Amino acid sequence: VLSEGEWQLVLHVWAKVEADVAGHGQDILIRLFKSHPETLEKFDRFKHLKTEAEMKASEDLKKHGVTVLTALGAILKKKGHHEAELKPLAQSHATKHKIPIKYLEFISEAIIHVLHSRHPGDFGADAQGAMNKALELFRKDIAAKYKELGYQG
Ligand code: HEM
Ligand SMILES: [Xe]
Ligand SMILES: [Xe]
Ligand SMILES: [Xe]
Ligand SMILES: [Xe]
Repeated sequence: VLSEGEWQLVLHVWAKVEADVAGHGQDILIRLFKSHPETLEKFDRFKHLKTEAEMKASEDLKKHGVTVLTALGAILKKKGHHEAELKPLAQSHATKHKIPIKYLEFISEAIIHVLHSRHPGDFGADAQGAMNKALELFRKDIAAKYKELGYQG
Protein backbone atom coordinates (compact mmCIF):
# COMPACT_ATOMS: atom_id res chain seq x y z
CA VAL A 1 0.00 0.00 0.00
CA LEU A 2 1.36 3.40 -1.07
CA SER A 3 1.26 6.34 1.32
CA GLU A 4 -0.47 9.61 0.37
CA GLY A 5 3.00 11.22 0.21
CA GLU A 6 4.04 8.54 -2.28
CA TRP A 7 0.87 9.06 -4.36
CA GLN A 8 1.57 12.82 -4.52
CA LEU A 9 5.08 12.17 -5.90
CA VAL A 10 3.46 9.96 -8.57
CA LEU A 11 0.77 12.55 -9.38
CA HIS A 12 3.21 15.49 -9.46
CA VAL A 13 5.39 13.89 -12.14
CA TRP A 14 2.23 12.83 -14.02
CA ALA A 15 1.10 16.47 -14.07
CA LYS A 16 4.19 17.14 -16.24
CA VAL A 17 3.42 14.17 -18.51
CA GLU A 18 0.00 15.75 -19.11
CA ALA A 19 1.65 18.85 -20.57
CA ASP A 20 2.18 16.70 -23.68
CA VAL A 21 0.83 13.16 -23.29
CA ALA A 22 1.29 12.38 -27.02
CA GLY A 23 5.01 13.24 -26.93
CA HIS A 24 5.56 11.19 -23.77
CA GLY A 25 3.64 8.22 -25.22
CA GLN A 26 5.81 8.23 -28.35
CA ASP A 27 9.01 8.24 -26.25
CA ILE A 28 7.80 5.38 -24.01
CA LEU A 29 6.52 3.04 -26.76
CA ILE A 30 9.63 3.64 -28.89
CA ARG A 31 11.90 2.93 -25.88
CA LEU A 32 9.90 -0.25 -25.19
CA PHE A 33 10.21 -1.47 -28.80
CA LYS A 34 13.91 -0.56 -28.98
CA SER A 35 14.91 -2.04 -25.60
CA HIS A 36 12.76 -5.17 -26.06
CA PRO A 37 12.02 -5.81 -29.79
CA GLU A 38 9.93 -8.92 -29.00
CA THR A 39 7.23 -6.66 -27.48
CA LEU A 40 6.57 -5.08 -30.90
CA GLU A 41 5.57 -8.51 -32.27
CA LYS A 42 2.50 -8.43 -30.00
CA PHE A 43 1.25 -5.43 -32.03
CA ASP A 44 -0.11 -6.68 -35.38
CA ARG A 45 -1.06 -3.01 -35.86
CA PHE A 46 2.54 -1.77 -35.50
CA LYS A 47 4.98 -4.63 -36.23
CA HIS A 48 5.54 -3.32 -39.79
CA LEU A 49 7.47 -0.35 -38.33
CA LYS A 50 11.15 -1.05 -39.07
CA THR A 51 12.97 1.96 -37.55
CA GLU A 52 12.63 4.66 -34.87
CA ALA A 53 12.05 7.23 -37.65
CA GLU A 54 9.04 5.24 -38.92
CA MET A 55 7.78 4.89 -35.34
CA LYS A 56 8.14 8.66 -34.77
CA ALA A 57 6.26 9.41 -38.01
CA SER A 58 3.39 7.01 -37.22
CA GLU A 59 0.26 9.00 -36.31
CA ASP A 60 -1.42 5.71 -35.38
CA LEU A 61 1.33 4.83 -32.86
CA LYS A 62 1.08 8.33 -31.34
CA LYS A 63 -2.69 7.82 -30.95
CA HIS A 64 -2.16 4.53 -29.11
CA GLY A 65 0.49 6.09 -26.85
CA VAL A 66 -2.14 8.66 -25.81
CA THR A 67 -4.67 5.85 -25.16
CA VAL A 68 -2.19 3.86 -23.03
CA LEU A 69 -0.95 6.78 -20.91
CA THR A 70 -4.47 8.19 -20.39
CA ALA A 71 -5.63 4.75 -19.18
CA LEU A 72 -2.60 4.43 -16.87
CA GLY A 73 -3.13 8.04 -15.71
CA ALA A 74 -6.74 7.28 -14.78
CA ILE A 75 -5.53 4.28 -12.74
CA LEU A 76 -2.85 6.30 -10.90
CA LYS A 77 -5.40 9.00 -10.04
CA LYS A 78 -7.50 6.36 -8.22
CA LYS A 79 -4.53 5.98 -5.83
CA GLY A 80 -4.95 2.21 -5.39
CA HIS A 81 -8.75 2.14 -5.79
CA HIS A 82 -8.52 0.92 -9.38
CA GLU A 83 -10.63 -2.28 -9.42
CA ALA A 84 -13.13 -0.98 -12.01
CA GLU A 85 -10.39 0.35 -14.32
CA LEU A 86 -8.25 -2.78 -14.09
CA LYS A 87 -11.02 -5.28 -14.97
CA PRO A 88 -11.42 -4.50 -18.71
CA LEU A 89 -7.65 -4.01 -19.10
CA ALA A 90 -6.83 -7.35 -17.46
CA GLN A 91 -9.37 -9.21 -19.63
CA SER A 92 -8.27 -7.73 -22.98
CA HIS A 93 -4.54 -8.10 -22.25
CA ALA A 94 -4.93 -11.64 -20.92
CA THR A 95 -7.38 -13.01 -23.49
CA LYS A 96 -7.05 -10.96 -26.71
CA HIS A 97 -3.56 -9.42 -26.65
CA LYS A 98 -1.86 -12.13 -24.52
CA ILE A 99 0.61 -9.85 -22.71
CA PRO A 100 2.88 -11.57 -20.15
CA ILE A 101 3.73 -9.86 -16.83
CA LYS A 102 7.35 -9.79 -18.10
CA TYR A 103 6.21 -7.41 -20.88
CA LEU A 104 4.37 -5.21 -18.38
CA GLU A 105 7.65 -5.08 -16.45
CA PHE A 106 9.33 -3.92 -19.69
CA ILE A 107 6.84 -1.08 -20.25
CA SER A 108 7.23 -0.07 -16.58
CA GLU A 109 10.99 0.17 -17.18
CA ALA A 110 10.32 2.26 -20.31
CA ILE A 111 8.00 4.63 -18.38
CA ILE A 112 10.55 5.10 -15.57
CA HIS A 113 13.41 5.71 -18.02
CA VAL A 114 11.52 8.37 -20.01
CA LEU A 115 10.35 10.19 -16.85
CA HIS A 116 13.91 10.06 -15.49
CA SER A 117 15.31 11.60 -18.70
CA ARG A 118 12.53 14.17 -19.29
CA HIS A 119 11.74 15.21 -15.72
CA PRO A 120 14.74 15.41 -13.34
CA GLY A 121 12.87 18.22 -11.52
CA ASP A 122 10.02 15.89 -10.48
CA PHE A 123 11.64 12.45 -10.84
CA GLY A 124 14.40 12.36 -8.23
CA ALA A 125 15.10 9.26 -6.12
CA ASP A 126 12.01 9.53 -3.88
CA ALA A 127 9.68 10.16 -6.85
CA GLN A 128 11.13 7.28 -8.91
CA GLY A 129 10.72 4.96 -5.90
CA ALA A 130 7.08 6.02 -5.53
CA MET A 131 6.42 5.51 -9.27
CA ASN A 132 8.08 2.07 -9.09
CA LYS A 133 5.86 1.21 -6.11
CA ALA A 134 2.74 2.34 -8.01
CA LEU A 135 3.68 0.35 -11.14
CA GLU A 136 4.54 -2.70 -9.01
CA LEU A 137 1.07 -2.49 -7.41
CA PHE A 138 -0.48 -2.21 -10.90
CA ARG A 139 1.36 -5.33 -12.09
CA LYS A 140 0.60 -7.22 -8.86
CA ASP A 141 -3.15 -6.61 -9.18
CA ILE A 142 -3.10 -7.33 -12.95
CA ALA A 143 -1.23 -10.60 -12.27
CA ALA A 144 -3.91 -11.54 -9.71
CA LYS A 145 -6.69 -10.81 -12.23
CA TYR A 146 -4.81 -12.73 -14.95
CA LYS A 147 -4.89 -15.88 -12.80
CA GLU A 148 -8.60 -15.37 -12.02
CA LEU A 149 -9.22 -15.09 -15.78
CA GLY A 150 -7.24 -18.28 -16.48
CA TYR A 151 -4.06 -16.77 -17.93
CA GLN A 152 -0.55 -17.62 -16.69
CA GLY A 153 0.96 -14.25 -17.63
C1 HEM B 1 1.18 0.41 -18.93
C2 HEM B 1 0.48 -0.71 -19.15
C3 HEM B 1 -0.52 -0.77 -20.33
C4 HEM B 1 -1.67 -0.08 -20.42
C5 HEM B 1 -2.25 0.92 -19.39
C6 HEM B 1 -2.29 -0.43 -21.68
C7 HEM B 1 -3.49 0.07 -22.15
C8 HEM B 1 -4.15 -0.32 -23.29
C9 HEM B 1 -5.45 0.14 -23.73
C10 HEM B 1 -6.32 1.18 -22.99
C11 HEM B 1 -5.74 -0.48 -24.89
C12 HEM B 1 -7.02 -0.30 -25.74
C13 HEM B 1 -8.19 -1.10 -25.14
C14 HEM B 1 -7.82 -2.53 -24.83
O1 HEM B 1 -7.61 -3.32 -25.79
O2 HEM B 1 -7.73 -2.88 -23.62
C15 HEM B 1 -4.63 -1.36 -25.21
C16 HEM B 1 -4.52 -2.18 -26.32
C17 HEM B 1 -3.47 -3.01 -26.65
N1 HEM B 1 -2.39 -3.34 -25.84
FE1 HEM B 1 -1.99 -2.43 -24.04
N2 HEM B 1 -1.48 -1.35 -22.32
C18 HEM B 1 -0.38 -1.58 -21.52
C19 HEM B 1 0.67 -2.43 -21.81
C20 HEM B 1 0.81 -3.21 -22.94
C21 HEM B 1 2.01 -3.92 -23.37
C22 HEM B 1 3.35 -3.90 -22.61
C23 HEM B 1 1.72 -4.55 -24.52
C24 HEM B 1 2.64 -5.45 -25.39
C25 HEM B 1 3.92 -5.71 -25.12
C26 HEM B 1 0.33 -4.27 -24.85
C27 HEM B 1 -0.35 -4.74 -25.94
C28 HEM B 1 -1.52 -4.22 -26.47
C29 HEM B 1 -2.03 -4.52 -27.79
C30 HEM B 1 -1.40 -5.44 -28.86
C31 HEM B 1 -3.33 -3.71 -27.91
C32 HEM B 1 -4.27 -3.65 -29.13
C33 HEM B 1 -3.69 -2.63 -30.09
C34 HEM B 1 -4.54 -2.57 -31.33
O3 HEM B 1 -4.33 -3.40 -32.24
O4 HEM B 1 -5.44 -1.69 -31.39
N3 HEM B 1 -0.19 -3.45 -23.87
N4 HEM B 1 -3.68 -1.24 -24.22
XE1 LIG C 1 2.88 4.41 -23.68
XE1 LIG D 1 -2.43 -3.84 -18.99
XE1 LIG E 1 2.29 -1.52 -15.83
XE1 LIG F 1 -1.52 1.36 -9.52
